[PDB]
Amino acid sequence: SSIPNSVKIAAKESATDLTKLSVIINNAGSKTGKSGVSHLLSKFTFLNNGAKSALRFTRESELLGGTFESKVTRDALILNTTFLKQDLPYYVEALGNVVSNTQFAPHEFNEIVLPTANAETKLANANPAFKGVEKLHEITFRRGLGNPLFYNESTPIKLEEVAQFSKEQFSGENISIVAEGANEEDLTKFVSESAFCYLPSSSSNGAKALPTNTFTGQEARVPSSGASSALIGIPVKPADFGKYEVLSAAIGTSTLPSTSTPLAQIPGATSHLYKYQDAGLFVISVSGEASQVAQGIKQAKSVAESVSSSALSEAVKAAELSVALQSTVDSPLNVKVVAEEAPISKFNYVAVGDLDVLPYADEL
Amino acid sequence: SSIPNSVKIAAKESATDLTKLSVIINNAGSKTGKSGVSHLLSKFTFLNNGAKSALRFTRESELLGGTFESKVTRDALILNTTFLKQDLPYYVEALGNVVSNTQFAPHEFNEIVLPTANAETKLANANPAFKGVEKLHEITFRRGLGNPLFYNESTPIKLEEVAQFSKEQFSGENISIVAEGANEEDLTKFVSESAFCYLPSSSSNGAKALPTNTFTGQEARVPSSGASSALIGIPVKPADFGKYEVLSAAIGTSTLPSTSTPLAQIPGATSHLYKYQDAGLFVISVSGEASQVAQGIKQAKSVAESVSSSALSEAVKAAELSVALQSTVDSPLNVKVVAEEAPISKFNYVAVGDLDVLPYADEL
Amino acid sequence: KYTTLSNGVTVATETNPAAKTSSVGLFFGAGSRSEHSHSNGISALTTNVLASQSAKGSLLTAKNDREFNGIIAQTTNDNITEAGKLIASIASNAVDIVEKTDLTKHKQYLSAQASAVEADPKSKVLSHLYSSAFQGYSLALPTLGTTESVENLENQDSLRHLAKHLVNNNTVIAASGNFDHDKLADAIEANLKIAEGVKPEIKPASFLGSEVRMRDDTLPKAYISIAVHGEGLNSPNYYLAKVAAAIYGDFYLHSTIAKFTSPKLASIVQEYNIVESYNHYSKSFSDTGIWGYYAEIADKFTVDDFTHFSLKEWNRLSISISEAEVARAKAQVKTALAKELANSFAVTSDIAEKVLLVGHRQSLREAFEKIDAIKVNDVKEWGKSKVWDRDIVISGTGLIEDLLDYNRNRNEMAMM
Amino acid sequence: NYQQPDYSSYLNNKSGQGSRNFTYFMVGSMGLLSAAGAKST
Amino acid sequence: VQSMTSVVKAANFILARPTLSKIITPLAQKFTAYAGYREMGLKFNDLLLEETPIMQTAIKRLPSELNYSRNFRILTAHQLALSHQLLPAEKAVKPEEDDNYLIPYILEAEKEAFEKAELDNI
Amino acid sequence: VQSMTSVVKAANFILARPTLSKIITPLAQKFTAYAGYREMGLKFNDLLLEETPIMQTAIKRLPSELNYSRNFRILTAHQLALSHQLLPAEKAVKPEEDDNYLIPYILEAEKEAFEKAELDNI
Repeated sequence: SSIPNSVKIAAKESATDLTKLSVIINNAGSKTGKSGVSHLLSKFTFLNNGAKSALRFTRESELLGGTFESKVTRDALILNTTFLKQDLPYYVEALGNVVSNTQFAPHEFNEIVLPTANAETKLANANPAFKGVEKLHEITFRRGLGNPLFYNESTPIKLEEVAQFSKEQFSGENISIVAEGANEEDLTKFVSESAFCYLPSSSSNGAKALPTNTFTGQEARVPSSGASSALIGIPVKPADFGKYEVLSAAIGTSTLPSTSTPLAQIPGATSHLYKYQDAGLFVISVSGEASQVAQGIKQAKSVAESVSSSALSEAVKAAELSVALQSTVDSPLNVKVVAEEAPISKFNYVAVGDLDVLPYADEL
Repeated sequence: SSIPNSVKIAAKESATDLTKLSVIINNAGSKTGKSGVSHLLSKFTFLNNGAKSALRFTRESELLGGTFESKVTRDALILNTTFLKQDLPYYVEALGNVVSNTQFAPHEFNEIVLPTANAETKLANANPAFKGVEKLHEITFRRGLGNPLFYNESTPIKLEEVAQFSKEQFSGENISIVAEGANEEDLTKFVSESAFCYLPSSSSNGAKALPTNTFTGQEARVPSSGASSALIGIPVKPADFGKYEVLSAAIGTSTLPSTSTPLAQIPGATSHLYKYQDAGLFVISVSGEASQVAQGIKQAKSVAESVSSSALSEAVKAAELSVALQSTVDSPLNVKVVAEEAPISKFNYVAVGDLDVLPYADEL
Repeated sequence: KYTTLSNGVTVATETNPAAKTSSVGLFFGAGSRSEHSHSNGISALTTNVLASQSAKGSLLTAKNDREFNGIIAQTTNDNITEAGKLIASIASNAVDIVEKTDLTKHKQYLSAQASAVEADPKSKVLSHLYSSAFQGYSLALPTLGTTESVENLENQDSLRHLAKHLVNNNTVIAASGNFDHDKLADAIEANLKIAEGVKPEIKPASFLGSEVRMRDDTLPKAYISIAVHGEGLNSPNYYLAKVAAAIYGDFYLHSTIAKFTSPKLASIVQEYNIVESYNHYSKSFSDTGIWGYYAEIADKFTVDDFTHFSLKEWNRLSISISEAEVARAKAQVKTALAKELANSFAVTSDIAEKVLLVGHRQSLREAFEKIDAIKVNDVKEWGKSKVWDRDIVISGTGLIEDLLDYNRNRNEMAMM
Repeated sequence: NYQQPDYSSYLNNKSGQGSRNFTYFMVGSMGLLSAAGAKST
Repeated sequence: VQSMTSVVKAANFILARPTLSKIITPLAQKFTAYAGYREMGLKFNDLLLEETPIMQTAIKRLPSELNYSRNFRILTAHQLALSHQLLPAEKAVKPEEDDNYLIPYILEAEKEAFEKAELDNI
Repeated sequence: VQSMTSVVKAANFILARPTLSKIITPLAQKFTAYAGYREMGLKFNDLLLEETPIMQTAIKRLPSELNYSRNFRILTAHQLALSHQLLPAEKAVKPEEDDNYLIPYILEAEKEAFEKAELDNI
């Protein structure tokens, strides 16, 4: 369904009796603005509206028993909400007041956003696999999808930029409300009578989406203390999402934690096909001691290739299960998993940690 | 000259009646051991000998008025000393007891070495240009000459490793004593009767020099706060040291700080031909504001190429001056500066700072 | 929906057409609580061996819980029946599978997991808390055993464990997702063949107020956990205990909502940033539970202040909790229960846990009705009964030099 | 996580309320005896 | 102490009504001129009692330029009191420069505190 | 307080002479047995007066394993003195384990301090 703004509304019954509402800003993610703006915007979403402040909306939401978060993804900026079915008219209205008329007060920028954003960036980058994945996106998709997912002080952002990003995005065409456990008619009525009805149909002065421009054969190395990690990244067209989900599930995927898979026989190894609107990245990562990772990444590379077509076909059902597990309300997924062969020769490589030990790309 | 250990001795008169004695451990630099061992070794050099402790040798040296330092270079580990002409018999003896029977006590490794090495590394890397140069060496000479010049916690080193790197190095064939303003015969006598006479001719179980293996066409990006910097690196054979010294001086070199040169016309730009035993790296760097550097690096690239052969020939004398300035006691330089044209198309590129602003290698 | 097959095994399924993915799992009770020190970790090792078998396109995983163990075969909806047969086979050939198995790799993996729970500070803290609280009984043993006992396990011990515990009276087939229950029951009936036997007696356990301090000064924070004897799955105060815990709820200092979270403890602890994070929990076993909080303090000089303020807020439970806090806690507990039961894997695990440990599973609507009935006076009665002036169990890992002795924290439990 | 030392012998035989009630009675008796002595002095 | 919320409440209670406005506002300017703080370079909001958590938050949330100007004005006032001398009329703070710069931040602080108090007693 | 360097000087002065050695050393072992510190788990070097810059530096420069062993022995001694009990003879520190582990570091600290003092008065 849609309203005059062209705000898509989708609703479907849920299992657990929670109306897990969610708003997906199509291209307000880390790919659109300058590096890290989407993270700060996400940190501003639920603080201070024109209707209810942070200390009021949070207190009421907790009283109403719901949970709310704003997570940044390279494609879209997601505002997730979860509440009991009777509580829809409240949260939806609040969500409207979040997309429109968010205050962006400098005191919230310097007290609750920059501190929180920096803390989350430091916490996430402490995991060598996550920082390796960020570098792999950086070197595979030079711009857009490769922009760092989190704010970094290396690219200073001022509150004016964050506010201008909230505007110039969040337009009617640019947002999609998706709910699980809410009647589509009732949700459409609430959205029509909420603040969503006031957003502009399209952003006048921004949202000029750039081409993906996938780049292959590159490599990078990011020295780190503690645990090391070696990653291999295959860029994939959207139409190939099926071939690699089968490959990943064939060798072992983060979505499906299970021994007995070829990639699980080596410590700390995993694989995962990050899926985006216009491109994807199949990442095979190994983590742990630098000495272990050195041979683990080479073994994982040799496992990804030389995977029997019979086992690859047998893994189709595991891939279907993995896709169904990933298809959360926040990130709808429609990938047809075919057993087709998936090449690996076009890999980018990233090393993190004890660079004196980790292998180079020419060593695979 | 030489002694039975095959320790080379070079001595020549000096202008300022200071015996700028120096010892050059040929291949105990940052290229030889695992990343950062040479830095810690250089920090251990002058602390505790088998003859005089740190607090005794330093006090005596200061009474004698001399200065001493240990600087790590990718080729060699240099122990510089500088003292009045009357003071040679002392310092030379001390230097012997530095190369032989240096104590390497754990309490120095934890109180004076690791803290000092970490402080020096942090101070040096705070400069975006130096971080960029280290990354450029890493991506141009993947091993050996590309090893980080300073100790980094990403590659932990234990005292036993530094001690075993002092041994199995520092051998007679591996050290070259150079002095300025000391009679070569007197210096030969002092060295022969010092501890240098007891060093083995060659290391029994180490010092297996590896080939240079220069790599080109690579690039890297190192996000950093504060000042940004974009660098371009041409690997060069030793026989080409003449061509690029003329090129650098033609456009502007760090050794010759002067306006009116094409590269000095743009803020923060400079060039320098790092010269090593078996390879060299010609680096054109720009530093400062990210927006300024973005255009500055492209301007510097366009300047390095398209330098008139007539102006290149005119720069021959300036290049000879620069070579004469660089040829200190520790870093003897023998490069014949010819005006022959020097290409740039094989450049590596590294960016540091606001990676959202700095261009990619594809933009030159 | 329940059906007692032949052999007496019960298939319990909670099928819902909206489920994204289906799951089915065989759980045979007898977790670590059924083990003893010498043979600790054998249940987890056996379940890992069983779940390491060929998956035939499904997703086999082990459960390895404190009081029950099982193998769960997650799979897309249409494939569920196949997964059914799979697990049936895996359990009809359990003794054969264990006999033909070289445990070296599986023991290495289990020891790796045991070290993992010994390195993740929260896992270490809660494991030590449970061990000290129920010290002297099998319930104190780790779910995954210790790195010393695992290497001492052999195939024969696993076979004995299976023969004792993998019996019809002591097993349940749980399932969830979108499928016809009758089809799954019929598919399992033709394939499930497990030995007869009486349900093993569940070993006793009694809470003993104690304190354990693994002080490691090299860590960056102080990871402490303080609890009291809680409510097991049997107790009618189960949901009441959850509400009491939720009254104080969670907290993370760097979370954006940190300055706005309802709980009074949260507002108290930003004034000097006493604590980095904490979370109140009501862990519930078959007949006993642990109700308390876990907390990570960054500033090593404020452990005492945090413990003081948290235990004062606990004192507030039996006196001055207002209707607003009770209403918030009820709503938050209802939302948390609904969240825990969204994933079909989680629903399968919950079905197995409840059917094995309490015999009957209260539907989510019944749980909501039972939580809604709670009044503030009920919560205060529970606070008087189980919290006010009651023994506490304490655990700490690093920089806990500031964590004062047992008497100070214990006496904080009864001052006004 | 690890084996605790056996406190079997160290344990009291009183119930949860009994031991706490007796401890509080003794402490209160000490407090009020001190109050009586201080009042007398 | 009286909250800026209540002070502004009373001030707007007066300002809205023309009779009280006409009677008081001339007296308000006369009182503020006779107060003598402007002769020492201080704006009114510099005089506010800083030693309160609300007010401390208000200063802690000032912009950079206003914060530095406030620091300099306070230092100048301290020096003038120290040397027992006043700014000449031309250098004193004019009535139009007494712009009530800090009031909005204090009002925001009090709004936050009042909402927190109200919700704690929901 | 007697500098450990002087203590070792005296000890080697006695030990070098066979008559004084044969006389004292039996009395030395007997005195260290009667001292009673070994029954509390303490090695000799645990008793040393920690509150001195030289001693504090020596402790600061101990290896990790020796540092943790010393910490546990001191904690055990405190617990034993607290509970008024002694270790059984089989658990007490045997004479062979009283190994003078800390003396080398103390002597190094003393050497550094004495060199600094000597050079400061050069």
